[PDB]
Amino acid sequence: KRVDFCGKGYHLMSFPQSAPHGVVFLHVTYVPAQEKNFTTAPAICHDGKAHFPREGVFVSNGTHWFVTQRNFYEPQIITTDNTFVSGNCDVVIGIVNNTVYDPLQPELD
Amino acid sequence: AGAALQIPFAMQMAYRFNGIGVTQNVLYENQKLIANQFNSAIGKIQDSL
Ligand SMILES: *[C@@H]1O[C@H](CO)[C@@H](O[C@@H]2O[C@H](CO)[C@@H](O)[C@H](O)[C@H]2NC(C)=O)[C@H](O)[C@H]1NC(C)=O
Ligand SMILES: *[C@@H]1O[C@H](CO)[C@@H](O[C@@H]2O[C@H](CO)[C@@H](O)[C@H](O)[C@H]2NC(C)=O)[C@H](O)[C@H]1NC(C)=O
Ligand SMILES: *[C@@H]1O[C@H](CO)[C@@H](O[C@@H]2O[C@H](CO)[C@@H](O)[C@H](O)[C@H]2NC(C)=O)[C@H](O)[C@H]1NC(C)=O
Ligand SMILES: *[C@@H]1O[C@H](CO)[C@@H](O[C@@H]2O[C@H](CO)[C@@H](O)[C@H](O)[C@H]2NC(C)=O)[C@H](O)[C@H]1NC(C)=O
Ligand SMILES: *[C@@H]1O[C@H](CO)[C@@H](O)[C@H](O)[C@H]1NC(C)=O
Repeated sequence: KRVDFCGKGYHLMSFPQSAPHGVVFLHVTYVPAQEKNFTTAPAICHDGKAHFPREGVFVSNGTHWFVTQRNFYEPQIITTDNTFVSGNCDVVIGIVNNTVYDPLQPELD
Repeated sequence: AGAALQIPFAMQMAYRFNGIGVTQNVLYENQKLIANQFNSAIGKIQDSL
């Protein structure tokens, strides 16, 4: 996890080869590509409660809000298993209104 | 690690709080105090210099 100790990018793995009086390291790394821009927010307010992502960021495609993982764009809908709650929505700078979906009660019809 | 991708600075500070074991609500609920403390700490360096 040391930055730039095993090449440029996120180190995946490395292979050694012998040279005359030396060694050659072939570093395999992961390099992110083809980014898009989005709107973002730190928390989400629902029922007077602030919701934070468990892992990921809240992003908006223009009209809807999703959670994604931070390094590869893979959007999902914001549920109570995606997030955790802390406090009320009066203290966070930049909080946004949206609905956080519960699975249990629409299972219970 | 590649191309520069923008992110707002308080959200970068929250990632970094996660990286030491503190949840990020602790940053967002203290943002103003944390920024005051950083500013006083930076203002103390030029005084010693
Ligand atoms: C943002 O993504 C959503 C996808 O959830 C698009 O909204 C539509 O949402 C309904 C119900 O959620 C789906 O049945 C549709 O298939 C979605 N797409 C369309 C084209 O109707 C929404 O269009 C996206 N917004 C932008 C600006 O890209
Ligand atoms: C990001 O910065 C913009 C300014 O560029 C902020 O927008 C202003 O919001 C205030 C309310 O606090 C309004 O009175 C101003 O009229 C807005 N200005 C513009 C140019 O839109 C925005 O609130 C900031 N975002 C956050 C999360 O603080
Ligand atoms: C997000 O939703 C909340 C919930 O209603 C909004 O809070 C209201 O804000 C208006 C204007 O600031 C007040 O007149 C109401 O009294 C508030 N309602 C409650 C129940 O407190 C909040 O304004 C919404 N945020 C945005 C940006 O529209
Ligand atoms: C955590 O520590 C900080 C000290 O940096 C406290 O904030 C200070 O509180 C004193 C009260 O004695 C104020 O006079 C200062 O102005 C505060 N500093 C800043 C930068 O706001 C804070 O109260 C402490 N929190 C708790 C829960 O004890
Ligand atoms: C994102 O938008 C900015 C302008 O706000 C633009 O300069 C940048 O090239 C865009 N990047 C992508 C991936 O769309």
